[PDB]
Amino acid sequence: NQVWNIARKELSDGLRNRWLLAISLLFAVLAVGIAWLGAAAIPATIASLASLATFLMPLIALLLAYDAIVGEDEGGTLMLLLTYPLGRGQILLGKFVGHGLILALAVLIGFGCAALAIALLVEGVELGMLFWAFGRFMISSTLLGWVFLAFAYVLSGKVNEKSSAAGLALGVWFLFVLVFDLVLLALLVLSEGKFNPELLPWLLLLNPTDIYRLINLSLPVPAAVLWLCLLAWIGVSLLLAYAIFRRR
Amino acid sequence: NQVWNIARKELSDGLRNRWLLAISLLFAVLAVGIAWLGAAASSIPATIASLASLATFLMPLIALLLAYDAIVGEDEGGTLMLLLTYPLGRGQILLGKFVGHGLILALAVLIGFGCAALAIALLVEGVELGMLFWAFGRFMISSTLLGWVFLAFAYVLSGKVNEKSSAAGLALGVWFLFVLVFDLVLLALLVLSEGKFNPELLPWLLLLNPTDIYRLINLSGFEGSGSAMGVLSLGADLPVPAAVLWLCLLAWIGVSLLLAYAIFRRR
Amino acid sequence: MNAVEIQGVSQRYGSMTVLHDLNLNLGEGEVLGLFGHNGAGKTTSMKLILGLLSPSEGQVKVLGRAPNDPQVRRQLGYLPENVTFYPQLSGRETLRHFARLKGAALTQVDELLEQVGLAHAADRRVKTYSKGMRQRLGLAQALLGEPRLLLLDEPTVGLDPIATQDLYLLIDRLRQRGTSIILCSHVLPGVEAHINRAAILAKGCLQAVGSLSQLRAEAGLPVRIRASGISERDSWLQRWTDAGHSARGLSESSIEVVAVNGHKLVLLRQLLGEGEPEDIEIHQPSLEDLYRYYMERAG
Amino acid sequence: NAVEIQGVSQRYGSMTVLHDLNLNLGEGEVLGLFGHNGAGKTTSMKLILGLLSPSEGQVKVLGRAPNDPQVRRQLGYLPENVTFYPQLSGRETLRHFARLKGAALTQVDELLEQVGLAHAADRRVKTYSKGMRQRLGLAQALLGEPRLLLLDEPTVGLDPIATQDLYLLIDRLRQRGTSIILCSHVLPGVEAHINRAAILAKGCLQAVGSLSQLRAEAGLPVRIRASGISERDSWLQRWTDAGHSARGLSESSIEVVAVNGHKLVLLRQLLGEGEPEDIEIHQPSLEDLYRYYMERAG
Amino acid sequence: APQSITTLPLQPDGENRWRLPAGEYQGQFTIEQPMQLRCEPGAVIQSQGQGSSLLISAPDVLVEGCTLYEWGSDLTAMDSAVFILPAAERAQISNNRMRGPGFGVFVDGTRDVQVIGNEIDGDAGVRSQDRGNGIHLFAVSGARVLHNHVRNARDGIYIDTSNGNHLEGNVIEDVRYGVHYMFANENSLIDNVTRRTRTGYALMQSRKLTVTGNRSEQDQNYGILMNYITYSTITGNFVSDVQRGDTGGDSMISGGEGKALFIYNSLFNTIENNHFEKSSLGIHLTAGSEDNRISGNAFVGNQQQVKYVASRTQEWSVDGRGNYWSDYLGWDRNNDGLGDIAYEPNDNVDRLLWLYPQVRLLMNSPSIEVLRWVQRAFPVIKSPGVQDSHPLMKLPTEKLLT
Ligand SMILES: [Mg+2]
Repeated sequence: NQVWNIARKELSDGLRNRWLLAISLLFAVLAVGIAWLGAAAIPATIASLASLATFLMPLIALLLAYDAIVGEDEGGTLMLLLTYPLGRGQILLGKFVGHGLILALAVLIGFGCAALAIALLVEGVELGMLFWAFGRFMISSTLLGWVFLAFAYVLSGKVNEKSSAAGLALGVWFLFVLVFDLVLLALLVLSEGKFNPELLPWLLLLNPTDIYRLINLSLPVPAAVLWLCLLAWIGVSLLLAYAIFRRR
Repeated sequence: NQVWNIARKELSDGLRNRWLLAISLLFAVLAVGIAWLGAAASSIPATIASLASLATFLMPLIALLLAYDAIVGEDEGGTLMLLLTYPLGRGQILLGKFVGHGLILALAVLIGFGCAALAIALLVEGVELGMLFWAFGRFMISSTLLGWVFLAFAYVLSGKVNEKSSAAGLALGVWFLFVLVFDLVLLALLVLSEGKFNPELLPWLLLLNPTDIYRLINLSGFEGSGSAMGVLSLGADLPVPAAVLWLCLLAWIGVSLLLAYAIFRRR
Repeated sequence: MNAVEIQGVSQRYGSMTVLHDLNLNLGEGEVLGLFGHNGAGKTTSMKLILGLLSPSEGQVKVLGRAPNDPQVRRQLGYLPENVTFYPQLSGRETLRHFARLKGAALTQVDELLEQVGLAHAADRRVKTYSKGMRQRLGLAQALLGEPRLLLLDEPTVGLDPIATQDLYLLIDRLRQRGTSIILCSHVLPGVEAHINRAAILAKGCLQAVGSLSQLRAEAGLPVRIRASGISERDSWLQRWTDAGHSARGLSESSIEVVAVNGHKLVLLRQLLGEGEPEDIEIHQPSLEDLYRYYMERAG
Repeated sequence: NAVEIQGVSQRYGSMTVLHDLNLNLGEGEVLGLFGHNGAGKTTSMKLILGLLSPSEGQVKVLGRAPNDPQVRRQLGYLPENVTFYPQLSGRETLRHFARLKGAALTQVDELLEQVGLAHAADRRVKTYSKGMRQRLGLAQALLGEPRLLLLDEPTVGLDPIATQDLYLLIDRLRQRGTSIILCSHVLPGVEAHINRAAILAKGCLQAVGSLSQLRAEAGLPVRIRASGISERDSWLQRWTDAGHSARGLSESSIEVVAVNGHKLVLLRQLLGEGEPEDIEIHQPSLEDLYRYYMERAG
Repeated sequence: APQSITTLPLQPDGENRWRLPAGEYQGQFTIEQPMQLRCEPGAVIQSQGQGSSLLISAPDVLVEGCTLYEWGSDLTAMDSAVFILPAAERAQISNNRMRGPGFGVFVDGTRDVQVIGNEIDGDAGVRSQDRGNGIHLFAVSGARVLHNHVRNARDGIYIDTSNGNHLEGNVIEDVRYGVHYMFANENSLIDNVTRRTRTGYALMQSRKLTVTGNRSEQDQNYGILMNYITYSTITGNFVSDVQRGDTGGDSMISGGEGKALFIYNSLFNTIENNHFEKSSLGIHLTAGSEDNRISGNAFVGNQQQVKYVASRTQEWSVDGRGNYWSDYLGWDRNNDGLGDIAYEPNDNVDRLLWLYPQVRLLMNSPSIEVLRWVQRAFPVIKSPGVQDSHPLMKLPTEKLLT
């Protein structure tokens, strides 16, 4: 299968990215430095780790894949790759497998050393609950990163130059992390006569960074809808990315 | 003169950067918004510490967006090797870039703090126009100097590096270190030691950070409380007057420009 | 069993018909050279051989099939212009990666690395390659597997003439094996020794297709009869004015005649017998002035 | 006598990347450097431009210092690949180099029509092609009456109509007294317009002088190509006698490498008696001269 | 309803001093003569479940050593265990055991009455709405009530309009309210311990009183509730681990998330040297209760230190000395006890959470983490809060944990 033959490239090209390894080291140090100041000084410190991975795992995913489609078009390899025995689906889904296993390893260096810094600095942490509360944490941090991978494939296929792809990847990172929730707070403190505040626990479902925190803070909806809505953010935006990639 | 002939290019090339004009209008729409919220709440020492913190986050950002590709952006662009075969020196195509990018920062903060002054004299009725002109004149001729430090910082990290994609990593590293990491390293040194590391050395580490010398100049007379300053409350333990704080800001230019020229001389 | 049978295509985008009634027919072993502008004359037809586009009012037939069948592109090399590969990857690793996609054997990557001459620079990063070093890398993926049709879009840009003449030696090895290739070049002099049939096309239509003898017979261009030391310049200037040929007054005892090449057989008979000469050179009209004439023939 | 490099043994990193080249260049000659893209060609290219110091040897560009600011007004250098200033215009880029080189600002309008870039002037350089930037890169090179051009691959990525028009611009400059150095790699075609070549390899300058000087210093097999012949396979058996490696590329695409003692009488073996159609006698060209001189360096 | 003289008291001394022997008794009893009656420890004076068991109408009676059991439950007709009339001035009720479903010690109109050292176990089955008061005091001046033990009554030591009286060293466990105060101007209470109570100290509309050294261990939803107290004094109180809950009746208070101190419309009072430990709210300051001396306390372990839903500034440091805060990330350069930077306990996003509880879903967002940093960088958007210049660096209440 050629979905893996182009995925082994993106592991080998992604692990030699100097920009990723700087941030993934800074992600792994800050995941220890939050866990150091949450144990010596478990839901109180796993929530501060959720605010860290809402900052950096969208940023790690957008650093990997902002030049996935348009970076190959400027490099000229994209027009070459379509003349190979390869569909446009297998290039995109193979990049999603290749970039997906990178940040599925960046949480194993990120939270694999953070959960070690909790199991050896609490002295009585009751590790049967730890490896399930971090199992729900490492899985849901990959799924948050896989959304922004599919968000990066949407903005790469639309633009025609690599410089304007980073101008949209910065715009998607600003909008989906800390502009969508600031206009949720602005709909509260500035509008009260026509804004029902009961609607706002449902309005977090239009934001994959918000659905990421709700399954680390455990709510009118149950947990199982939020897992099926986080996977739905992957499946619509990957289908949206394939529809954009078929119009180059 | 050749120093102005290449300054006229960068004055006409930086102003066509659409990324520049976004975050220099962002500096303008925030300096009006802070001074209007400072007028609606009254809070005089809080509108100085908010404007000096606004130019701490943005005037290094406008300076490093301008000049990170000043040397390596011409080297990888091919036009630096061409420029040395013109009647120029390496000291004239650097000082010319410093004059050319420096007049943009002298104009990007004259729009920002210019509309900040007109959103007080046309908003606060009966304000003292003499105290307004002096305090916001001190904001104009010192946010250029903070901008000219990070302009001269960007020439250091452009002549040393050899790729523009990797130059943006160092310019982001310098912006993170001097603005909001050195303020946190000094905070964590004071919190974890509870102020008992050194009762006499610790105010002198503010002079090793030009964003903190910038904050100490504008918060000279407008001290007021202590929690409106933060880690800038160590400035009361500094025995140096305000005029030396100007001279340590010019010395941050001249050491990091002579370092910027000695690096570029062996490019 | 023709490799490329372009049968009456009309390619268009909006109101602009960017390719008007092109009809190519590439043989099973020919080396065909597409020459034209950088714009949509050449680069749309080159994209039409590949499955990147579709014939808007015609059809193309690569190897007797449609160009988007996956069995075609398992035996269809391609090297594009100005390609920079993945710079964090390696030289051997990139060709190992492209061998996995084309269905080629992994044992074939070691011969192809040294055939193009990249064994000194394999297992090094692609960012520390030259422009000419990347062109040998991009050639080596076009020979992956056993290709039956190549498309070498500008293979000689930024190459030393040792490696350029080495490249055409690889071409003449390839076309004798039974692999008809396609050149899409701008640099014309040097390529005419190995082009089996030129295919100069301007912006609108297909201008001229034929062999090099087939173009110069049709497109009437002057041959270059340049001599030196016959007896003297003016002592044999008389024969060209009497037979009606434009003759030039060259340097010293030396005769340049830009003849009309109809009499150039019988112009060379009585010239050669009495002629001493030290150093002559008879130049036929090249690919360049043929391209210069066919550009002015269509605008 | 513009460029007079004498006795330069240029080293950096204790490598000795250029050794004892004595490259004199006249007042109207069009030189061509034809080394590789290693440290052979570009070190001598950096040395003439004055941005390098010649270790153990003098360099006299225009009879003066190579880095002196009075001679740099009389130079014009076209670099290899130059994306100049992608947010600047076409005119304002060329106006900027006019103020640097001290040329007249009225020259800037008449250079954008001398070089064919009047249709795309006052547009952004990011909206320019690779060939259009070479037209811009030539336009700054002809600025302020340059007595010494220096063109580093001047016609790569260029249309052949514009390539043929560029050399007619070059031949205009030879008559005016401006020496041109072509640091090129596009060697088929450039030998019709240079005056003296200079092939250098492994640091050492191998050969120098004109084309007739190079053929006198190096016996090459003269190439006799012929297509469209009444005979098909006879020449690959008849013409293998006197060291003639007769080779074809079709049924009749026979090239013949005579040993240049038969340069007048093998044509008498073909056109004296015999019926061909497309007769093509070349001399020893640039490339086979370049091929012979590179292998001599090993 | 018999009298105390209708029993069999063996007189030890002929100066109106009596001694009741061991043995049970029955019915209500009434003291009409100044008899200093003592009792043996086996004197289980068990009533049948109706009426006030030991009514006292004579002055200067040293009731000592009784063991009372099962009196009435009519709280409207005030079925107490020890009823003390207004004419029974300076009564001493020393070291007694009581078990019954009504009022324990109901006094009214008395002066200099002494209720010392008793153990009053209220009930086990009633729903903490009809158990009756432990030590009810109704407009008494002089009431020296010291070191008693009230358990499982209704609203503990209820006090209504009693002017001058001390409450020293008494332990009150598993009751509805610990100490209830109603219009008790110029009062005092020292060193009391309240455990597992739906409100530790009810201070309603009582002025000029001294609340000193008292302890509140694991009470529910209100540590010290002060309603409308003026010119008071809160020095040395230890309020620990006020967990959430509900009072079950919602009569005078509401349910709370757990507040160690709740200041409601108290204008002037000195709140010094206290210790508010491990609650959900360290101190709740309403908008009507402003400008009072709050300096020297220890706000350690609280999940939220101050709740102050206002925009008026509130300095919390008299004479330049402030409070110790556990989450105060400050330094001390010049080696005094005080910190160097002031401490704002509340952000602007920490008061949006009180106004809108839906922001708790957004409380882990990076934008809130941005907005917490934007306030620390830009003090123009900082609403004027409840800061204190010079907060303490070390714990001042090193003795209150003992
Ligand atoms: Mg202090």
